[PDB]
Amino acid sequence: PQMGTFMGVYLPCLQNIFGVILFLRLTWVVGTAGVLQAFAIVLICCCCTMLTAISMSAIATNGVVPAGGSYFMISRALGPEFGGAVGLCFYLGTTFAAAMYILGAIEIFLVYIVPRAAIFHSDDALKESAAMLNNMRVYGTAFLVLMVLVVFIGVRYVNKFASLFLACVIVSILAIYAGAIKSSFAPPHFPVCMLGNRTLSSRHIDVCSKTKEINNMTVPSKLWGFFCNSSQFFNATCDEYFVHNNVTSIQGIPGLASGIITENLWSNYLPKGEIIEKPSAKSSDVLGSLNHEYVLVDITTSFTLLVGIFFPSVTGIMAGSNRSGDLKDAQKSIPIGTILAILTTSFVYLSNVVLFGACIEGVVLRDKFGDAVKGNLVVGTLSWPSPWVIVIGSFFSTCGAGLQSLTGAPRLLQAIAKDNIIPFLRVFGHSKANGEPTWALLLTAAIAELGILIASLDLVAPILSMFFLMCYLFVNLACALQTLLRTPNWRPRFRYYHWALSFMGMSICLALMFISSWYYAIVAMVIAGMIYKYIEYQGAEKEWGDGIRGLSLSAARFALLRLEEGPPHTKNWRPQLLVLLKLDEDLHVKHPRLLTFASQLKAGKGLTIVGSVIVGNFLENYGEALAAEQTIKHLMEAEKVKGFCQLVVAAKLREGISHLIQSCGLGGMKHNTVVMGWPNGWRQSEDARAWKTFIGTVRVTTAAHLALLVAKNISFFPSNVEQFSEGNIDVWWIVHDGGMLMLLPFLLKQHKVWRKCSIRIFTVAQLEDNSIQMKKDLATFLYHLRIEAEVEVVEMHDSDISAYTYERTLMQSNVRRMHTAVKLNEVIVNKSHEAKLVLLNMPGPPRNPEGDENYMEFLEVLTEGLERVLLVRGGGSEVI
Amino acid sequence: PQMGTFMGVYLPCLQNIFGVILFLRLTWVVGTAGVLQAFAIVLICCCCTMLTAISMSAIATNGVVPAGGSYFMISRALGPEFGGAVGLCFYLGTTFAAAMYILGAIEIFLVYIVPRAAIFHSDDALKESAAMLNNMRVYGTAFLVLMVLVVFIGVRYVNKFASLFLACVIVSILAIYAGAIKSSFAPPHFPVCMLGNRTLSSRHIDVCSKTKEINNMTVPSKLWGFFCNSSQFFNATCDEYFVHNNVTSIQGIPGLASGIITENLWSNYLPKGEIIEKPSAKSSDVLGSLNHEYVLVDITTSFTLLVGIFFPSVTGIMAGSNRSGDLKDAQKSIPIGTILAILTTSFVYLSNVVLFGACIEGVVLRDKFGDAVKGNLVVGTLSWPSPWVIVIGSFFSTCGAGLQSLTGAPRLLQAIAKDNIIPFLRVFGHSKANGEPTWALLLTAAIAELGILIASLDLVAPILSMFFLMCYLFVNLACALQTLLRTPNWRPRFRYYHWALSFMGMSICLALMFISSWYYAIVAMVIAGMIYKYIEYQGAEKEWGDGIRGLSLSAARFALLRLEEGPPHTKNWRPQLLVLLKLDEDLHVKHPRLLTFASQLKAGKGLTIVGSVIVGNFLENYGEALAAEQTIKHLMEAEKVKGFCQLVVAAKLREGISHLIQSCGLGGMKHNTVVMGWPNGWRQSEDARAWKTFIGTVRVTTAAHLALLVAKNISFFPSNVEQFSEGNIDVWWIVHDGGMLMLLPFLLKQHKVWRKCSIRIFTVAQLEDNSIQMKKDLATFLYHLRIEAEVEVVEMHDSDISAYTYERTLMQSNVRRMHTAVKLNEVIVNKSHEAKLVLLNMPGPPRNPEGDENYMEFLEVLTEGLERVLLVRGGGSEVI
Ligand SMILES: *[C@@H]1O[C@H](CO)[C@@H](O)[C@H](O)[C@H]1NC(C)=O
Ligand SMILES: *[C@@H]1O[C@H](CO)[C@@H](O)[C@H](O)[C@H]1NC(C)=O
Ligand SMILES: *[C@@H]1O[C@H](CO)[C@@H](O)[C@H](O)[C@H]1NC(C)=O
Ligand SMILES: *[C@@H]1O[C@H](CO)[C@@H](O)[C@H](O)[C@H]1NC(C)=O
Repeated sequence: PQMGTFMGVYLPCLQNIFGVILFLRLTWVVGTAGVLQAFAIVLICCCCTMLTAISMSAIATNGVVPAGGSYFMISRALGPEFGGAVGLCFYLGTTFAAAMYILGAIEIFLVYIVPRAAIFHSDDALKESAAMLNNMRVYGTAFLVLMVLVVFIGVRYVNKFASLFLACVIVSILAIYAGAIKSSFAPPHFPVCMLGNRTLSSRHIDVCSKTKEINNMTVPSKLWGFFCNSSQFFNATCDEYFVHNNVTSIQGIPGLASGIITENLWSNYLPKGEIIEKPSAKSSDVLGSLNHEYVLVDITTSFTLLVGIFFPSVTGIMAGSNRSGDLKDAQKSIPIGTILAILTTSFVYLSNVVLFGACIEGVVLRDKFGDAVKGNLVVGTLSWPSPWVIVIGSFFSTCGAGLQSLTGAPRLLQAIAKDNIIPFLRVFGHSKANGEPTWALLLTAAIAELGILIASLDLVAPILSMFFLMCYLFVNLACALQTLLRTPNWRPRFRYYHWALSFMGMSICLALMFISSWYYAIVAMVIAGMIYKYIEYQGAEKEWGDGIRGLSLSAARFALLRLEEGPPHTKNWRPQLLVLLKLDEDLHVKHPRLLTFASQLKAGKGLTIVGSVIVGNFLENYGEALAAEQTIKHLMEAEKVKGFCQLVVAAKLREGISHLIQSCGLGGMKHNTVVMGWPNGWRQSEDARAWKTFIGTVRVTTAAHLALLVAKNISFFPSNVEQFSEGNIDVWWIVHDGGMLMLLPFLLKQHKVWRKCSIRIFTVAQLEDNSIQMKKDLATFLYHLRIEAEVEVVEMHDSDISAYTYERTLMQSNVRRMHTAVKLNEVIVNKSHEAKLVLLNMPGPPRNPEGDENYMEFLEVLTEGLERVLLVRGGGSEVI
Repeated sequence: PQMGTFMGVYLPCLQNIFGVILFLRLTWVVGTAGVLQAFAIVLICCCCTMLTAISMSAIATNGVVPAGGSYFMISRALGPEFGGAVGLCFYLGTTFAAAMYILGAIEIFLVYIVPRAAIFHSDDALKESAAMLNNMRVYGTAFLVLMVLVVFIGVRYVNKFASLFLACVIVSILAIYAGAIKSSFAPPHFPVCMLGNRTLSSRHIDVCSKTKEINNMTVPSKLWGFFCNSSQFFNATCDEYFVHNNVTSIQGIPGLASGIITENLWSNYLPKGEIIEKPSAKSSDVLGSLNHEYVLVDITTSFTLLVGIFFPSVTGIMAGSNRSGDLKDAQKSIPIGTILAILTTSFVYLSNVVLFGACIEGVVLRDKFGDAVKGNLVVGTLSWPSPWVIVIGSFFSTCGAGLQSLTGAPRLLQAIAKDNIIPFLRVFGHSKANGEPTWALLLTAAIAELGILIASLDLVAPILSMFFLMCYLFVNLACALQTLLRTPNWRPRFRYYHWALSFMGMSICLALMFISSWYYAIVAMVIAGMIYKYIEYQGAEKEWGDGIRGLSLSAARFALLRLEEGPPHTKNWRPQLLVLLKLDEDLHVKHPRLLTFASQLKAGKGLTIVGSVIVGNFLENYGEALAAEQTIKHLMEAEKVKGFCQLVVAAKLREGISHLIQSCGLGGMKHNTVVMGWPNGWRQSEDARAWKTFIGTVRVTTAAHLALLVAKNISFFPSNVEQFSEGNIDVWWIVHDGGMLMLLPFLLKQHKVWRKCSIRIFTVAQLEDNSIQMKKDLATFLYHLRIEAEVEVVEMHDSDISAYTYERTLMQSNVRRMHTAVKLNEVIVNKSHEAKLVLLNMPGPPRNPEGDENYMEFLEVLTEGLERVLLVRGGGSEVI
């Protein structure tokens, strides 16, 4: 239950990074690329996996850190959509890792431990490619089944013997560094033999000279047998290169004392079949083609090739947090414990590339399989007790790392199958009584089987470096997006984190990807995308019922929850129309001209809600309401309205109209303003209370602080077919109106019906001077990008607007308003009679209930027979 | 006003496809790639631009076809977001097209018309690269300014002389095909001179022989001067290749009579500097390095290179619909008129590649600049009247095509600047009184300037083929997506259209892209994406006010409008919770345990609405309602509810509860079911009407056909902290219940509080036998993937459920129900006393108003002291 950072998340991490590649291909990377370009591989590979440990640390700090495995930390903190992608690529990469580790174990056993037994002997000098490949196919499968049966049965022992496998590593890594300081001031004896700039394989021949001093008869040596025709007299019919050159035996370990970095420095990339030349020896250019017993370039090499080969040496960081459920401070361990394991595995890798180039001669650094040093490991030469310490040691370490890599594949595939997120793999979840599978173990054995039929570590490693790069990409991608877009419930409370650092790791992992193999690279990213979306589809067929419509519902809810963070009043104002249509008996809209006019503002634009009310007794007329809404649905689509319908069968009219103002639009998507018709047959029989319901709407919108745009003379409104040409539009400004009265004429002219019309700004002045006040307007037109308007000032008497300045200070006398209604309308018609639309301000209604006539006869004079006029007013807005 | 298909959309299309490439590089494509691989370029280029004409035809048929230019057809029918991308790439490609056409005009004038005048003479034998390049920089700019001033001033003439430019084409294309049939049975005289497999430039030398028969003294010829040391005696110190070989003069036009396709067939790709060898001649391998007067490979060639060079020969299909506003049947023209122009331009291109290989010798087909045929155009040899007909003709045609290509760039950039969609380029919109710019013409002159500083047709053409491929990609991409995703207002009423055909064109245009130049390819697609999104951002800062929040609002509305197409009842059922909380004075929630329980079903899941009502007089207590909703907001987030709030200050309680059931959730996002508390202190003082408001909710949900889940004993509900372990959960089945009663226990166990609990299915049987009825259940558990439940049947008497079968047939006696309430509850407690939750069915309420007690004392007995029980009922659902 109680673990620590050291033995909890550091040692299982450091177990799963040091492995075969430090022993089996590292010096070959050192010798081929030189010091400098092999120095360039490791820093582009270590910093590829440092940045992922940072992005995983932000997953570590943020969240709850669920107990058990790293995958649940990856799944719960990024949504299950990425857990399908990152959880699956790390599966496939781990299955090859068990195959690559077991392939390295056969390679060292068949070369170094037992070179003698080989079931597929080379039948000729060039069968060595096929003979070695056909070894690795028929051998590792014989040891693959052994591995699977002991992870199926002896799973108790392998949990116990994990300390020895790390112990096999730790004694094997020191012995390099111990024997390294020994060769300084005391190099051991490992002679190599040379002939010309090229050299020769020293396997069978013991002593190298052109002759052989036998006690009384100096014979030509075995080299004469391996270069001339036969083993015979010292005579002709020999080579042209062996004759004109001489046999040289030099030291392959010149120690740290020599200057080697300055000479063994440059790139040595060669095509396949090239004989391993030394850059400093004497040679006679006689050009023999004599390839019997030599040393060659085994496969063709390049710089981009060695990156895809070296890269599985650094992998295994997701195994650093496999024991999260046993920790005590997991939000503090997983950043600290893992990155410090990265810093100690980069320190080893950068050291030995220097330490190999400064102590071992570069010609045997190109030598694969230790062929010039008589089947000794090139690392093992630098081992102070014995090479057998490393050879038996590095055999066990890649054995146990393969023993480790089978536990995870079987375990992980249950965790996705128990997650039930893909129904294709529901069958894999059937575990035993103790958490071991029989189907995931069948899948892991079958996928790792294909790597043995590849039968070469230098072709498995580029494929294996692909899948781990697919995970390390989508870890950095998902950490960057949720930090940039601010996906809800994502708070990375980590010190050393920034969003662009995962973005920089997102680019490098993509740069590593195409450079390896491009037609593998595209098919990797495309098969990743369609499995990603197939998660997102099957979220809908579980949660929102079924179908493809739920994905739009899910994306709707995922958007609507986002606006609940901030305030809706941050910067700007736009009208979002709630219109409401009165319905008589045999229910039809009383005035569709609003629904024309509403679309004559926000055509193909924002939130539009149509309002509607039916009176009395919801309990039976519901099917009528199902029928009445369809009338509007085929009426909104007729007049190009892309909006939403709301129909309520309330009891009383005053109740429904109050409700739809305060209860339309869920959540952050709210309507912003109300557009309403007019009680037209006003001074009539019974509708005086219905007139007061029109008054009752006004005091609602003041209390709800929502703008109101009520139309007058509604039948005389232009349809959506006809157009207008050359009619003026007037606003009538008061300083408390706001930028609606500026913005609303601008929104009108964008529609084609109100296109060819002129704008006459007829402002009402209450102050004295106009020139600064007209400058105040012309400043706004330079600000509001709508300088097409033309201004004109009027002012008569500030007592004639005592109906308005009484409200402005609040920002008989009611009879004193009614004389001033007539006097102001005389001004309006005399400058704007033939107006195709008028914009008038709607004043503040009285707080008194018997200010009903005191407000409305004042307004019916204020509509002194005008053609088209909107009475507007709004509250608390900003237009920038 | 009235145009036709022929002279309207066909001839302006056919004008803008035939151009320079048929005359200046086509034969060089024929000679280099052979017949077969040059045959492969044209079919991957013609079918690249056929499929775009189909996808443009679906834009042509669907929609209104606005008058004026192709861009408005592209913009209005795909949203303005793609019109930023497709409208801009077609601008940049057109600017280079004016530069590439004018560069070809200088090339033919400086080689073929006037070879004599050249301001930058070659100072040595290898200055020919730099001298020719420095010609094209200093010449075309002198003719660039001439082109700009006449499109600025003489724009009236160039509208008139467009018929002559097509007339320059049509007489020039026939003269190939006229002179082609002439060389069959009557080839003209165009001799070529050969020496070995290689050959020589025939510019200066007239007659070729190793000597020169002067009337009485046969001198060694000029070739002796161009191969040996000097012009001297017939002696030594000569070449080793000219001496051992001989001068051969053969025919370069062997006509259609010879078998040439069978011999001139294979690929002739050579590196730069290679001497043009004939594959069939006699040669002496003496290896001179004598490169004075020869013929060479001018630039290095490859198959992927010639595709990016040939491709601007097929471009110009967006100019096929530039005159849409003058048509009469534009929805029928633009499919028919354009594709038939594609069929007649593919017919020419495929013919001449055959006709060149079957009539002209392949060695002069590799010959650029007509150097072996004494500065004659290789096409012009096949011209029956004169080569000067083609040479003057193809000069004028690429002149007028360059004269055309300046009108569009200036015109198009206004149309985007008048669209105001990018504020960075608002300044470009300032036209003159007649639609000509001064800033777009400044931008078009400056962008085309850079191509002249490239000064080579074979480097401009790969860059020019990039931008036109960027448009032809995003045309096919946008046509495929809106057809697959079904974006609203997208109905392609075209015959010969399918969605995958634009998808196949989407792949090929992307295949053409990376193969040209990959590091140009990525930077093209990335600078396309961020300009695309920058349109989508600035839609929000104009429409939804401002900010980045409007993009989520816009994506919300774009999703909510989509569900208005189909029915919500297509396949499946899921609960979408509307919960409602009663609020007393000093307003707090009476029972938060619902809000625990609601999240104990849909945790991190779908639509959740909380319901709430305040009584009386909205006109002043609005700030309280602003305060009361914040109580719930910090209460829903406390109990892990990601849902939405609705608060109404209504008058009476019955009015508000009826309203929020029928008016919550805008549009397609509707709540599906109601969860409600219980009138707990039931038989008490005043709340009998408040009890009937609880009854009043029941008859609402029947009429609205929405499911109801009312909880009993609400204080005895487990919180979200505690857990449960080993308690049974019972449902109680009636055949008219529905799969809710099956699905609801399954939804409970997924939460961790209801995790470790058992499921006992206690069904109520009304029939006789149970074995088939239990088989009917076990069939459902095999169907519903939830076989963890365990069943048990009861049946006593069907008269004891006369309270239910009276309702089932509808799918004293009220007192006769009340005796049967006691008898059924005896069954419930005797098998399910220690139940941590009970699921009971809620029966149908009476239609009579005085069935108030007749329904509820029957139910209060039905909750005979049980711990936790939900009374559920729902109507008209499907669970699959
Ligand atoms: C090769 O080595 C021999 C020593 O046996 C020496 O005599 C001879 O000069 C050498 N040849 C060279 C250095 O070319
Ligand atoms: C060895 O010598 C040959 C000629 O003797 C030379 O051309 C070759 O480059 C040399 N090899 C090296 C320097 O690796
Ligand atoms: C080259 O041509 C001459 C004709 O002047 C002929 O005599 C000679 O044999 C030819 N050489 C060949 C075909 O190798
Ligand atoms: C011409 O002849 C040389 C040798 O005489 C030959 O190697 C070369 O391939 C020939 N050129 C061709 C066939 O194009």
